[PDB]
Amino acid sequence: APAAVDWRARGAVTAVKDQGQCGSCWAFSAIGNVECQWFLAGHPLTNLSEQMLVSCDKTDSGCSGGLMNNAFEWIVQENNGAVYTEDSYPYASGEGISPPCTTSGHTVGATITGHVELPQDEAQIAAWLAVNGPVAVAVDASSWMTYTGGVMTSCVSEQLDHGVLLVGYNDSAAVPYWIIKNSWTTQWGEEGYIRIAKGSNQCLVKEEASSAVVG
Ligand SMILES: *[C@H](CS(=O)(=O)Cc1ccccc1)[C@H](CCc1ccccc1)NC(=O)[C@H](Cc1ccccc1)NC(=O)OCc1ccccc1
Repeated sequence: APAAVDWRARGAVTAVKDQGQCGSCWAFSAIGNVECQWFLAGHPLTNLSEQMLVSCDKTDSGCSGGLMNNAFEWIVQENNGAVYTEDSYPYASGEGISPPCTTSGHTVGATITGHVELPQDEAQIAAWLAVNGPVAVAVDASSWMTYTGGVMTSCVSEQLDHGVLLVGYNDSAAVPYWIIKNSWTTQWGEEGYIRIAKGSNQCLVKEEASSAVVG
């Protein structure tokens, strides 16, 4: 595979968002992945709605948690494959409470046909990402609260509890690393991003990788 890939360089990644006091990381991970896949399918980069999932995805638990795979399936099976634009369904869960789901007054910004679950292997995940784009992954974010920058070479890897987005990697660096987009504002980490060492399953990054498919 290529030595280094950074999808931000191809204009495929939207700006870092803010989940606030809501445990909606799974929604940001899922939507972030859809935003990138949609752009890669030949459409203009569009900000999509995490609120749609937090409020309407009943197979998940809003601010109490959820699974990116459940989110992908809900979109296809329950929402006719539709994903609203963020402007038409703004995020309003920053306080920790998800307002009721509204089935109208929104605009469809993207559509997906399904999703694939990637192998629990970093080399294989990197190969897929290099050609197909950003991947939604689950990680153990225990060590992430004190992250200020640089490549994290040691990460607590015990229990998956956070959903994020893999936007790239660099195998030619001193210590190969993954480039990850987080949803805790640009004030956290490296302008909202975090780089973790690649190759030793840091933060359990290879355990639950997946991506939406936009036919
Ligand atoms: C987002 C995490 S966060 O808020 O950014 C950081 C954090 C970690 C742990 C505890 C608090 C904050 C989600 C937080 C959920 C939550 C909220 C309040 C208390 C406890 C937990 N994390 C999730 O949503 C995780 C992400 C994940 C995705 C895939 C695989 C493993 C983890 N998912 C989760 O908890 O799902 C539970 C569930 C809910 C509904 C249906 C099935 C499973």
